[PDB]
Amino acid sequence: MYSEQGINNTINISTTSLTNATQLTVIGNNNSVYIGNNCKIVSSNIRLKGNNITLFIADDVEIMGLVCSLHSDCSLQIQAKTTMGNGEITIAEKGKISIGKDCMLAHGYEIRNTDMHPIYSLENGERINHGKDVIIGNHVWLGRNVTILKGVCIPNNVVVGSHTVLYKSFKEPNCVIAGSPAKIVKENIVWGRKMYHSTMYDDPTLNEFYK
Amino acid sequence: YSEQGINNTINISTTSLTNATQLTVIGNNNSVYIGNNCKIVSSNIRLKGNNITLFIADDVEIMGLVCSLHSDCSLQIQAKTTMGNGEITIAEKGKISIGKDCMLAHGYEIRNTDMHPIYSLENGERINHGKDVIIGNHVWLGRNVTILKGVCIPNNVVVGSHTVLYKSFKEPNCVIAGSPAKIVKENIVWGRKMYHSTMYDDPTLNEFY
Amino acid sequence: YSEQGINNTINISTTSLTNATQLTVIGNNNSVYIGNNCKIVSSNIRLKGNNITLFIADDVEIMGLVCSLHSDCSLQIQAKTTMGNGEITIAEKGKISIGKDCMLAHGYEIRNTDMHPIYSLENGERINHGKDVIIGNHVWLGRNVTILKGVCIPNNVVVGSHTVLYKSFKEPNCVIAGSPAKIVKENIVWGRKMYHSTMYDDPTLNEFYK
Ligand SMILES: CC(=O)CSCCNC(=O)CCNC(=O)[C@H](O)C(C)(C)COP(=O)(O)OP(=O)(O)OC[C@H]1O[C@@H](n2cnc3c(N)ncnc32)[C@H](O)[C@@H]1OP(=O)(O)O
Ligand SMILES: CC(=O)CSCCNC(=O)CCNC(=O)[C@H](O)C(C)(C)COP(=O)(O)OP(=O)(O)OC[C@H]1O[C@@H](n2cnc3c(N)ncnc32)[C@H](O)[C@@H]1OP(=O)(O)O
Repeated sequence: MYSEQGINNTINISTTSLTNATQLTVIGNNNSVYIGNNCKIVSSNIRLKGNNITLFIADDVEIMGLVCSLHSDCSLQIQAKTTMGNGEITIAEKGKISIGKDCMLAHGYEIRNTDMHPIYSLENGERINHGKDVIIGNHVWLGRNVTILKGVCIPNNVVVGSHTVLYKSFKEPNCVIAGSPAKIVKENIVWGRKMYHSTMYDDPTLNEFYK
Repeated sequence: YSEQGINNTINISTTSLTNATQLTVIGNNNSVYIGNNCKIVSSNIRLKGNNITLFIADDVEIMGLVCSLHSDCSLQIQAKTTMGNGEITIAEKGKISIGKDCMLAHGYEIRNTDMHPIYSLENGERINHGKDVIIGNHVWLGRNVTILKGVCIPNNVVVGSHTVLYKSFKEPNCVIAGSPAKIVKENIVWGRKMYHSTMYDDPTLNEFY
Repeated sequence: YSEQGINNTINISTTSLTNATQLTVIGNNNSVYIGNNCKIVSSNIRLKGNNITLFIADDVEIMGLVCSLHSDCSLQIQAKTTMGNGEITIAEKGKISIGKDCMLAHGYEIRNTDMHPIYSLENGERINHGKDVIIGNHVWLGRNVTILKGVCIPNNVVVGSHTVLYKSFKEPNCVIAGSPAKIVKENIVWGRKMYHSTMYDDPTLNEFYK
């Protein structure tokens, strides 16, 4: 459920979705929220402060303790079957963040498309750190306390090591990324949710990654 | 504290304090042991499964620990150890042991497991099995230190603020820091009290020299 | 506030807000000054000992600071500096200073002390004595930055998110980030307002270029 103030906000949250202990605050005009079926979005605080903002959460998404701040003309899209523990998402500068299907974001994530303040080059006075969209691909696992900064695109089927800060995009899927700066530390892997399988062949969710 | 199951044994001696702490035990044939003169406050401790062993020796002070133990796991914290806020997770039937007279600053994360599997595409095998963590006697973890699976810390070691350990170390009496974690100083001993000018003023340090 | 001891002085301007902030001073000869138009809110500030100094100039905004000062220590924060949630600890009779118009994001941990001694086996002597921290003018600390003892930060520097500083830098007008912390960008100046087109549009930045 939610607290909505302004003109022509559209909030459509499926009746099959649970929103226990969550604060959804929409302050402004022409904002739109869609939450799909069989979601569990609990103990969160989602704030849309501005105009023309979009939040889209697909089916079967489970979120616990997300603190999310969206400003005018920004967009957050989270695709189906993604799960997220406690963390923070911040979108400004009329930008966007997208998180793919069947991602797994462990406690302590911080994801942002913006530094929130300008840096200028002394060579010409011009701003050099404009906001840039973040794209997290399908089936990405962010370990604990991962930080994803502006402009970063993460390929499909990637694991990001605990405590890693990503400043730059990667192109290689099926790898583990860790260190500073962040780099590929292992290639040719696939991760899964349940650790009771002899091999990957026992997890029917993984077939697409190896077939 | 909250118990659902049979043949669970819980001995929390008095002389020891558990103010504002939640203990939940779901399962059977589990054992919780907290020694004398311990301080276990504002913590949330969960045991779920069977034949789990939680052992906290005498003279232990823990404030704000979140601890999760799964079936057939064991956590052992030896005497004199002090701990601030942090997290310990044990799974995959493994164990974590923390030696005597350790000093763990706020922010610690200790676990023997990733909680999820990573397989090789090359042979389909899981490659990140859980492994025991052994933290030696008289270890100081600075703020926000992360100790991951399979790591063994020698006796009398300082780990620098915000360091993450992925690998074991063999050298005692050292300071460890950086990324990757590295020995950055050798032949030291730490103590708890700044007012002790020299290691000779601190009777607790006799054994390390 | 709560104050115990003799010759303790506490001057908090009438024009400053201290909502939800607890201030505790225990000892003798301690001095607290908070200047005009400050907002020092939801903070926990403790002075315990003798001859301690807390100086916070005009137009400083602080939210969620946990600050601990021991005997003969001093903390000085100059005008127009803003600080989110964080921790500052000063012991061993040392000093921390934060210059004018700094911007510290939530999560800072700043200390001049390790709080616990490390001794050399060779001679039994303590070898991690506390050292003073100096953060220059117009320093921006990104989220969750840690500044350890002895560190001096030059004027007009940005420190990147989750960076740990364990040693001093001398280059101004740069961005420092990574582990180990290093200069990753030179010849810059940061400002507060994303709405501005260029550095020239922000009159507070005039003193840093030309
Ligand atoms: C209950 C409690 O446990 C409360 S205590 C928590 C509050 N205190 C802390 O977390 C302690 C903060 N201090 C530190 O982490 C210190 O680095 C510790 C671990 C205490 C060690 O201090 P010291 O023995 O004084 O050595 P320190 O100068 O820090 O570093 C030794 C070398 O290791 C380097 N180093 C330190 N941190 C580094 C890093 N992060 N990356 C790379 N190098 C690093 C230093 O630059 C130095 O190099 P050199 O001088 O030999 O060329
Ligand atoms: C203070 C307040 O009141 C509120 S602020 C709190 C919210 N905002 C934040 O925490 C800011 C988050 N942003 C950052 O940390 C950014 O990195 C900052 C520090 C702002 C810098 O932004 P920019 O000037 O755009 O730097 P950027 O180009 O991304 O720097 C990348 C360069 O420096 C490297 N780099 C950046 N961070 C790095 C890192 N951690 N490790 C290694 N390299 C790093 C990049 O790989 C790249 O190198 P190259 O391309 O020159 O070879």
